[PDB]
Amino acid sequence: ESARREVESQAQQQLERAKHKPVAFAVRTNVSYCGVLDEECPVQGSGVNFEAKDFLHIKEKYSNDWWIGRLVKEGGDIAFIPSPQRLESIRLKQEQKARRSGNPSSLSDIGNRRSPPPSLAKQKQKQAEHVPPYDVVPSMRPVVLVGPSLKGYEVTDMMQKALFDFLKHRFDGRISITRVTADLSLAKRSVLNNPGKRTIIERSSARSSIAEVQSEIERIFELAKSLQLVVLDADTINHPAQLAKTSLAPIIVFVKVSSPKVLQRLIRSRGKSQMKHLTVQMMAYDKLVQCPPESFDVILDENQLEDACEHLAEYLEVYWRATH
Amino acid sequence: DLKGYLDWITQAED
Repeated sequence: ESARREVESQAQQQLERAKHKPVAFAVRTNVSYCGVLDEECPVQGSGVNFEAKDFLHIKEKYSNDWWIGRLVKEGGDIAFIPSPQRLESIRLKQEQKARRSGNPSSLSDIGNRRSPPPSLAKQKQKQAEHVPPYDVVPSMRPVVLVGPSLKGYEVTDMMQKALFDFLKHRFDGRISITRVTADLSLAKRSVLNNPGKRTIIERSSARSSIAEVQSEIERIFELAKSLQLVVLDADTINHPAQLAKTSLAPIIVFVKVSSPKVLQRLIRSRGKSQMKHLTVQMMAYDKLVQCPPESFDVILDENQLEDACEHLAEYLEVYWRATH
Repeated sequence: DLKGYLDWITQAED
């Protein structure tokens, strides 16, 4: 067949044309699949071997079944990632190879109960949750510093302020630092079609601060498309799991202390102001250190000024080069 | 530890 070769050449010729073009958008994949084993890919052998919780960068549009994307990993080449509908088609393909998929068990019962496939045996049912396989996440993951105690107080603000200035000086002319005052942990997507569409409704959520929450999320989305590195100074974040289910899912950077004895003497050097709230600062470190380390993106166990700074420097630099 | 922890806690703000 010449049509398959021609469409292979035409699609391939378009590939290098978009190699040096700006990134359009980006989503996240929470399922394990390979784009090279599939026989419906326009180009065979140039698929993507991605895994669960990965990132991709779409740049153009091809069809309703395939998309052109670049891996977030360093050295990412041109690859094809299945469309949300295409992934659904192969999603049904994975659990249809089994002997049965609906109610009728094959426990030595053949020829009696045919059990034609009902509505409950297809993907249109099970609409209790309906988690989307692809989530609209920012193209570049925002970096957030968390710990070691309550945010907005003397202890946490200043031990994170230094790292903001240290990163700003080295990334000057290419980075943007923004502080958000509105709550960000309430970044939900599947609560209602449009909660508080207008501010003049005078409803329960019209006069509350829920409306201000969403307005910042689209700004984060638009700031993500600017291609410039952005870090968040949100004071409403204290636990990684609070801001983990949301679409943004910022980079959780953990600062930890070797022993609580160091923490107790730390406030003692501050003064009489922070001893009153010292009771809750001890709890905050304890309820944050009991969280498993693997949830956190990175860890900062070093105590010195320099080794704590440059350790995160190469991590962000390798990510910066990996995106492009 | 307090050598490198008290030096980081001072120059950042004060």
